[PDB]
Amino acid sequence: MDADSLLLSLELASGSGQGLSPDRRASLLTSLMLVKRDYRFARVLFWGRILGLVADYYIAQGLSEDQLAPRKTLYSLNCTEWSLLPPATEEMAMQISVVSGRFMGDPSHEYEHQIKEETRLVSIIDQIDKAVAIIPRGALFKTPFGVTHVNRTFEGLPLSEVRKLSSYFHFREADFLDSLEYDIPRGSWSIQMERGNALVVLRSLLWPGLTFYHAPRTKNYGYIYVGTGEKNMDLPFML
Amino acid sequence: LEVAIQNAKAYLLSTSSKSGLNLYDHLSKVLTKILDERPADAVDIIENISQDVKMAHNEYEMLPAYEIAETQKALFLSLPNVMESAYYFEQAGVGLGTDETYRVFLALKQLTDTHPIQRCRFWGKILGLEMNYIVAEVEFRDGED
Amino acid sequence: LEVAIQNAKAYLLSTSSKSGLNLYDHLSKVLTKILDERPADAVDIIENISQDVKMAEYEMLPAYEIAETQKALFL
Amino acid sequence: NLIPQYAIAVLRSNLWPGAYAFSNGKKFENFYIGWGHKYCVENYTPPSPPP
Amino acid sequence: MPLPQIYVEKTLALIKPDVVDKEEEIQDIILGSGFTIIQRRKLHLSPEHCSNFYVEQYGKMFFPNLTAYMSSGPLVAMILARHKAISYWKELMGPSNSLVAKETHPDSLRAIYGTDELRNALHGSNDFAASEREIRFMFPAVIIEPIPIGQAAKDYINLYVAPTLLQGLTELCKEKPPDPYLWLADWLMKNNPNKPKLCHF
Amino acid sequence: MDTAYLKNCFGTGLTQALAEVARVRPSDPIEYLAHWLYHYRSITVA
Amino acid sequence: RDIEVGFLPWLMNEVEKSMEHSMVGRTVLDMLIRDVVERRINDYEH
Amino acid sequence: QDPPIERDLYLSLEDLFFGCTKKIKISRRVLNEDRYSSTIKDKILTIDVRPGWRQGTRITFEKEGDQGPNIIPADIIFIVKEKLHPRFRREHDNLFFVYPIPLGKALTCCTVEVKTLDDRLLNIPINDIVHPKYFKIVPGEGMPLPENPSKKGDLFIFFDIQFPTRLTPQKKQMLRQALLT
Amino acid sequence: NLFFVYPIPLGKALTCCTVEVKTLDDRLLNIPINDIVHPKYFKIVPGEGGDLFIFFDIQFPTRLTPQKKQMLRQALLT
Repeated sequence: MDADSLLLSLELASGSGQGLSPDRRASLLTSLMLVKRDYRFARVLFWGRILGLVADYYIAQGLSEDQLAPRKTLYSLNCTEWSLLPPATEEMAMQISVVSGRFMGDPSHEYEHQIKEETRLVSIIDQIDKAVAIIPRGALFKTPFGVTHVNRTFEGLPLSEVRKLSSYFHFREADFLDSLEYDIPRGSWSIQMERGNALVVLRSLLWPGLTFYHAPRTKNYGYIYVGTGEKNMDLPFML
Repeated sequence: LEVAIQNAKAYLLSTSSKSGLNLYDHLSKVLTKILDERPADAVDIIENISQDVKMAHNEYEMLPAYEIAETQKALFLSLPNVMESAYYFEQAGVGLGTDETYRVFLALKQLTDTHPIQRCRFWGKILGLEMNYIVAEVEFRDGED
Repeated sequence: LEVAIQNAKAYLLSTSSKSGLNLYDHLSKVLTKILDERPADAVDIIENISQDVKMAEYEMLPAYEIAETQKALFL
Repeated sequence: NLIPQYAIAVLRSNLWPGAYAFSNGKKFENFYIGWGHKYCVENYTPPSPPP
Repeated sequence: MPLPQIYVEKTLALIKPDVVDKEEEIQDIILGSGFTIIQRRKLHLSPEHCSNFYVEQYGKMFFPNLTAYMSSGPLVAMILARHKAISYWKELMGPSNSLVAKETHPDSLRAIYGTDELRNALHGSNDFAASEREIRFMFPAVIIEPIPIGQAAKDYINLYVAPTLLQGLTELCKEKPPDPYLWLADWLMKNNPNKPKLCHF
Repeated sequence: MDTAYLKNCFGTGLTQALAEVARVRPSDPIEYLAHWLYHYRSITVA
Repeated sequence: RDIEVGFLPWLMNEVEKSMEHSMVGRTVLDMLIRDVVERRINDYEH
Repeated sequence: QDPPIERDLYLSLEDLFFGCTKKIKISRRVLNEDRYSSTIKDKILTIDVRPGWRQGTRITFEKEGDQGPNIIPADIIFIVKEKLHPRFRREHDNLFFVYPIPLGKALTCCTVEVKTLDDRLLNIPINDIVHPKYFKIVPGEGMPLPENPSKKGDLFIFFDIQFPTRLTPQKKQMLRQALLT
Repeated sequence: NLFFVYPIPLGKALTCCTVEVKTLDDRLLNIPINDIVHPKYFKIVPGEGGDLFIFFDIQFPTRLTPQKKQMLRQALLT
């Protein structure tokens, strides 16, 4: 989510209820203005929160002119000091699979299953971004220059094709992206609406904690993940 | 008529800040590729013709928002509880909401940390023509600055 | 040349049976929607205006239904 | 945490995600919002069939 | 020039580094008068870039203080289109030597936003060929009318490009590599008459 | 002959490259010619 | 020797024809602009 | 044939980052056809620096002047040396950043404020332990390749640990419990 | 000139203690450390070998605890 949705306090109104504080709302507004200042990102989004044991993780992501570029994600604990996370490889992705346990805090923490805490944070961030990141239909326009830009004449999603599920894409490399109907397993998205037809709520079930708001008549969209930091493989037992 | 013609052409020669191309030259290349090879369905191929045309020390400017983000960094680095008062503000349809009154409360915290103030409560706001006024009552301990 | 002007005008004036409109009136309506005072970044949206001019209640009634249920909360 | 003189202590259960309890401490309130599930450090092992 | 074509002339408006912080008010003046903004570039004029931009004046007149002045801050360059753009830009802009222009033309831009000769308020192109040279040097690949149709462009290629193209296509025939776009591009970036040889390490 | 080889090799691509060389006149037209040859490669291959 | 008689004058003739086509496309676009502006002036004021 | 001159010329790190045009004066030892002046008509030669060149690329002005009985002189105007930048010192497709640190602050979740050549304030944390022989990998930023301006290099952050010298023995007595245990 | 490198740990580095730089000739001695060691620093010991020189190599720990860390912060950053 952008800072504009941080102004409207739309995380609580999505209904997930883990939410954000005016502490962290003002802190993300000023500090993401700083993140847009120091690093020359086209757009800076508050990615979300990773639930901790001694300290709370606050994650934001920056994007270049190409909208499908590898993002330079950032982390902060006291919500002012943003620091650049390293990019993730597959070697660090299969490294953290032997560690099963809650996200603790204090990023120099070491796992005996050594394995650093920051590597776990970065690999978990790439896993969530590759799995359950969400872009609606017509939000991104594939330019013939080879880059992806924000479609600025994006009319919001009509009420007929909100519930298909074939009108939501992924915010990564692949109407030129892969839809939600091919997600494994099927039915792994909590399809919901708010009061009236004013906002569409999508909650990921492969990762419990991401919420996607979408106003069907305006250009308002974005994903925030506030939650456990774990991929539940218990999801086929739930459905 | 000629002034409006040149104004419309200057509208069409204006360069976008995203792609770096002009609309007049793009439509000229589209019409040139249309007049080169002519299919029967001229209207319906305007997608692919316009898409195929698109295949073929600049400083950065500081916002004023950069300057106010510089000034509001120090807010996040003997008062009364402003926050319950701000919750009671909103039931009357009154006040700054949450974010602007919390920046007010942080400026109050910086003022109380700067000066030896016994009681530093939010007096209120005075609306202005170009800039606002944020007013705080201050009671000094020793009576000095 | 003026003969090339007349030949290209006759080429643009040729209609299509699959749409019922020619390229000249389509580009004229596109330029009509362009020449109102839009900000000068219409290069990316010159396609989307062409789909907008080429294109030119029951799905909303659930909001009416929850608004029916919601009005008894304060009455 | 920025202004700690008027802070409220926010409890946060890790056994039940989304479970909280609150100070000032003169009075208190309890609130839960989540999926109604108990957190396990491992995956959900199914209950074994009877012998 | 003829009846079914039109001539939308262009000129360059330069915003000097003393007045770049006051850019919104003078932008209101130039937009309200009738001049249109084609594209605005915020460019830091290098001392080694100002001389190639000013071969017309600095190449024959000794004035290094203005060359140091253009590198003292940011420079905003814009393209203008208007009916009689050169004449109206000279009328609104006024003559130079802003100490005298504060007394002769008090409603001009240099009378308000200017201080002296070298610390000028603005800079504008005088002739159409000078405007074309200024626009072609500062700005990216934009098209400036007239398009030189007929024998004008053929002579330009035949005395600027096609000798090098003939020497490239002579060596491209013997031998014949597959996908000859690689060989032509490497020959043009290698055997460049206007660019020196490059040897990376 | 080599004339038929240069006929079948580039043709309209080199014609369009020299057309924008004659239309847009940079400081070095050779570098712009090679850059548009690379861009025409990237167009006709992808 | 062969290029000066063969591929190069044909390349210049094709470049001149392509610039003629680009010029005629630019002026029919300008004619469309003139028709649109004249129709808007005659219709919006009446 | 006379050997050509090899002038060592210094370019800054930000100039090699951005690729700015340079104006260089040359020698005036070429005889004209009029046999009255030794000044060449091309006083300054127009160049173009590509972003991210190597330390020592050879740029050759082949057949410059073309004067002499059997000598065709050439000018090697570029022996690419680099100025002593106060922050970064480069390597092949790489930049190492040497940044001073205190021993009580080196051991932390560190704050490395890296002001790059693009005037970007990079904030890179250190959460591994800090050896004297320790470096980190910050991919995606550096000087770009001479073949690819768009894709960048790598940053390595090196550390100079300054041990304190004025510890009174109470902190030594409890530093016996602060490192040994 | 004869010299050797001793890998002293960081725990015995910042604290005053005794180190054992045994010579290769006559089995002596337990010379204590007085000043705080630097990475680029040496002592001087009289003898013949051409005098003996000692270089100190610092070995850093790998794993630490948050309370261990905070009381190290009270040790070093104060």
